[PDB]
Amino acid sequence: MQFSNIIQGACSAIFSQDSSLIAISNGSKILIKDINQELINRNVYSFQDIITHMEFSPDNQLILVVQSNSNTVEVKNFNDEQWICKIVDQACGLLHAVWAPDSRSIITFSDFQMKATIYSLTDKQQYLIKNPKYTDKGLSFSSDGKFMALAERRDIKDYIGIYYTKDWKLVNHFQVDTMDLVDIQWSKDDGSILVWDSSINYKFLVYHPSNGLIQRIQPYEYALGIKCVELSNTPNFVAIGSYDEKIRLVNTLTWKIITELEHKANIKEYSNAVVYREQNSTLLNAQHLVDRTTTQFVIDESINKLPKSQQSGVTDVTFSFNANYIASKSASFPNAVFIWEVSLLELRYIILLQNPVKGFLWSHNSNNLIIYAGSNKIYFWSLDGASVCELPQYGKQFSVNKVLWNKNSKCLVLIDRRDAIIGYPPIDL
Amino acid sequence: KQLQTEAQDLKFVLQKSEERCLKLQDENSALKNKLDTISAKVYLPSCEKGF
Amino acid sequence: KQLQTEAQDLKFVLQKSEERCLKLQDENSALKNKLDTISA
Repeated sequence: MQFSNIIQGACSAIFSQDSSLIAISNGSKILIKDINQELINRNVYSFQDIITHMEFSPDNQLILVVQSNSNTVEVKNFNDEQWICKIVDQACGLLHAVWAPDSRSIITFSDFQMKATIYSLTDKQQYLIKNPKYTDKGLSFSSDGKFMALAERRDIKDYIGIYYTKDWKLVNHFQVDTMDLVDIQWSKDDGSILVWDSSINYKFLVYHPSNGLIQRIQPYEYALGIKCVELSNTPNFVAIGSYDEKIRLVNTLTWKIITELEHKANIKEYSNAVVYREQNSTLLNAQHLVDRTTTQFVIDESINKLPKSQQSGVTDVTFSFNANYIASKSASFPNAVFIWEVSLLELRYIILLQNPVKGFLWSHNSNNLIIYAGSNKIYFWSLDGASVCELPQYGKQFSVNKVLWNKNSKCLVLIDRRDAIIGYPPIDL
Repeated sequence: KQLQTEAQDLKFVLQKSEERCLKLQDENSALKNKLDTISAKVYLPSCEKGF
Repeated sequence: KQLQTEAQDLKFVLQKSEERCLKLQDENSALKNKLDTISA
């Protein structure tokens, strides 16, 4: 791993769309680093405030900063320190904000689901939102970014407002047959809006943006379901992470379930199972005084049994590059990672960790699922069997409780508390 | 027999919880209406006190 | 087993439903305090 000094104060971080910049957030400041030059700063912004949200615009020109109990939204140009904008329309609150892609605007969410006034950064044009249901959740953009679907609530009913993002007009409003919208996804080819209901009904409502329902992924009425969902970047396969340790993999071409991928418990019950574990070791050669007492990611096939609320449900369903694998895991396996292999539609490369898993990231253009667990180690489901990137003494105690991974999958961002490691892992590829 | 009762009827209890959340959503809608209303006359001009 | 499973599936949904109600309850109290703050 090629990397810089531990960044002090890095309470959180985000990386840019083009992966060239990393924004580090300290409680009162944002530091921007150009990773390609070196992992060094280009600029720093400070605020006499508490930053709760940080976002890069998808051109990596502006940083969106949302301040806490101050209801303040600041937008600053990295490349123009003379362009400073603030949204202080505070009587209604400025509870949150997100960037609106190429519209050069901020959707700023007022409190109490009142308004999500869109504030143009070129001309304000403050169109009202008819009682937005949420801030980030429930707000999504079409694959081409032209349409936006917002979960909204009035008439105490959930419905989706479809807005044309270029003028924010409501263009395709529709009622959804939901109990309580959780989120909204768009098809990769925008031939549908995939609507994710409350976990109570286990259902997905598939609507054509122009006509209402196309299809429904059947509810079971009385069980929790649809814990999480993701779309492949291959034509479009949606993997519905249910709450019953199953993924309903669906070909969105026909909206049919390409079986159920079940986590089970018994590794031996998957016809193609391969099981690995992180295990205690000594260091790689030629290591010296750096000490030992380390671990390595190894195969250990002998292992058969793998280790309401956050129990049972699929915690993740992430598709790999070209979606041959699904990085999943269920809440029932605090210490293990499931990798589903498709086209087999069978479980393979089951990984046990030394401690409970915190999350996963597939590398773009590859696999090598990045597995992190707050251990000062990056574990990978290396395609070539196994890999562990030990983190160094810089930050010897750094846990890595959160991980970001650049789309230009060269740069890794590891976050713990007021602390970040920015680097270039075993990425020769 | 009681498990048949546990099943019979929590579909109903789910329905009663739905009535309660609707009661609350309705009250919140009324309060939201009050917020929009109060804002229309209070902040439309009082926003100037602020700014 | 058949019944208990359903029964759980029902309890599982009920607790999530209750949570919807609770955020609406907390909404309701915060909404009232906002209005009072505005009037005063």
